[PDB]
Amino acid sequence: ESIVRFPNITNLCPFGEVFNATRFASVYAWNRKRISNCVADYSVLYNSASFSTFKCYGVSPTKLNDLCFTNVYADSFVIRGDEVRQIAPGQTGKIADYNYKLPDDFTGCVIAWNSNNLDSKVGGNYNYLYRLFRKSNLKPFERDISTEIYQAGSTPCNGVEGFNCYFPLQSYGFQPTNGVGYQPYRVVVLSFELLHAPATVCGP
Amino acid sequence: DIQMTQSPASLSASVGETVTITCRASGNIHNYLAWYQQKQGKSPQLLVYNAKTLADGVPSRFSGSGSGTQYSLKINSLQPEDFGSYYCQHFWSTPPWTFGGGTKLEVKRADAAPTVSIFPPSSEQLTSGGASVVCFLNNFYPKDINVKWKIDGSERQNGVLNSWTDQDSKDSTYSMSSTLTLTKDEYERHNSYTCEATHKTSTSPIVKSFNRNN
Amino acid sequence: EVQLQQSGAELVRPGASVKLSCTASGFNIKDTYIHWVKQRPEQGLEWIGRIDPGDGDTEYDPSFQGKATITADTSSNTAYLELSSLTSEDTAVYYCTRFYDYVDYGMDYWGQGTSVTVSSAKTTPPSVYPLAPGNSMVTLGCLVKGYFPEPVTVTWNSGSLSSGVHTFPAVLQSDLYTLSSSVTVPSSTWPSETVTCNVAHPASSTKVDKKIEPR
Ligand SMILES: *[C@@H]1O[C@H](CO)[C@@H](O[C@@H]2O[C@H](CO)[C@@H](O)[C@H](O)[C@H]2NC(C)=O)[C@H](O)[C@H]1NC(C)=O
Ligand SMILES: *[C@@H]1O[C@H](CO)[C@@H](O)[C@H](O)[C@H]1NC(C)=O
Repeated sequence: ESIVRFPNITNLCPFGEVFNATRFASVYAWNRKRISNCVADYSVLYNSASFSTFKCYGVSPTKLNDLCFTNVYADSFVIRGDEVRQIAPGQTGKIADYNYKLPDDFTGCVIAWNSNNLDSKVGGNYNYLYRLFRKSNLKPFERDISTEIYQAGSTPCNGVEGFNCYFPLQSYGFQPTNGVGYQPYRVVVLSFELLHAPATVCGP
Repeated sequence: DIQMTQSPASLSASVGETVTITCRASGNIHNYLAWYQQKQGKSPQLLVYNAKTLADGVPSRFSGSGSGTQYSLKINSLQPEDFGSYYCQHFWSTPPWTFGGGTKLEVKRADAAPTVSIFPPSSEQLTSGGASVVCFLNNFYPKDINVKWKIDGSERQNGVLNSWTDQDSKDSTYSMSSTLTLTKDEYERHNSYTCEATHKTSTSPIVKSFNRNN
Repeated sequence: EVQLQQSGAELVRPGASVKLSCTASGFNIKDTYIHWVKQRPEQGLEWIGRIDPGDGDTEYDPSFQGKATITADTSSNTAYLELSSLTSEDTAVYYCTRFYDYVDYGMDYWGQGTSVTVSSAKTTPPSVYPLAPGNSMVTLGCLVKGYFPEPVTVTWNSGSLSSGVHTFPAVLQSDLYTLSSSVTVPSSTWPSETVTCNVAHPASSTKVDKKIEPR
């Protein structure tokens, strides 16, 4: 049968809504989108050539176009280029420790591209922030959005910035003449979930 | 969508005892389940997430378990701060993020018979044209209790309102008031007013009366 | 610390609308989703809906679509719940909470709640009547009849008598509230010493002291 009046709505996954979004999140307040009930054609991504990083963990590109998953989650944010290496299982650094932490047993892909043309400004882009101070490291996929003043000394802060009392987020301040490692990179992390449940995300 | 139900609706247990309460989902929620505690008059607080992981700042005497559609919250060695209401909530697939109906955990103690007191209308109320007869049934346990009003020996059901207290924070008993509201004219047409309380502690009612003629 | 500070109690007439607020501190609401939850008296929790203050997007439980409108003001870090065409079924405590749907472990931070009461009754002060008896401790009481809205508070001897006090929850009788309070004291205390119930009904600016005198 061919029904046009009420068609089959299950089509290719809307990766464009994630990868080509105009607004991207700060890494401390990283964005998550749930992908479900669609066909995941990953070859639009695989052979795109526009990416600086395309690293897969526990899964292989070109094989992604096969097999099913329960759901896919897509996390997205901006970091500097020299921090992309921290978006990997088992890494350390300000980003992995205080902002976005992958689990050791991660199954998924980490994709990044240089966004200097969109995300830097002559006077500095102050919209993208990262967490610089935290009392302990994040657990995997933990997301800390606190703005509480960090007590860096023996004197209490009572909610006011001052000596040894720091606002915990700092701006990257991207400017277009930065060296490549200090330029902004947009990052998408695709995590593949497999439960004993109906699969809703399948390849073609 | 997923519907959530809890059992039991209410449970009484002694301090130091261990209890288990249950949450059932209408479909498989794959451990995407949270439990909350709510004390009277306060907001809920998160206790357990992912069915079995304790939230920060929760004592280890709480434990969550289960799978599929059936989940349990166990409390080992109950402490006084644990009495209150408990709710489950699922986070499977998409909203609504529905809650169960709740389970109220109350304190179990030794049975106690009510102390019964009856009060005639005040002269001030009678001067205004009304007449409320009040009976207090104080400091009893368990909470189930029956009160019967008799006027000149005949049972009276109309015009009676009852109110129970929450469990007393000191002795864990309940109390109840029962009020018979009449007009002054109706009150003055009868002589003897009686309240009779029947409670599991005895097959015989506890009876208190007065006579308007003194 | 994280705090969600909600607006105060509302008493409104059927058919009216009300707009409740929740002001967050310790985080920016644009960085998460703000949810609202309803709890009717002696009833369970019901999820109403949520907003994403970063782009305005909302989701509602179908039963609250139209009744409830959630908005946010990121500049003042405040989320709002507007309830329209109110009826008695809307009388409830409403809570705001934070929850980033597919990341957070559960609803970790909640406001204190806002009580909404929908009624066509008029503010009415109570009548206060003494309950004196017509072997053992003596039980006395006070009958607080015919008031609206809730609450009333009752103390005994301005708090000097605190033990042996029971104040019963209000019940509706002829579309007004009535409650009573009892105090139990030694027979050597009353009537040798004065015992007075102190009743306050702040909605009507009423304060009444009633001495319990023997019959
Ligand atoms: C609508 O189209 C989708 C995609 O073709 C169908 O879902 C797939 O169904 C085949 C079997 O026919 C499975 O092998 C795939 O794994 C499914 N993929 C996904 C992502 O579900 C779906 O059955 C079609 N619906 C109707 C009513 O024909
Ligand atoms: C993003 O947009 C470019 C064109 O601007 C397009 O070539 C590419 O396929 C898009 N990516 C996705 C995932 O849709």
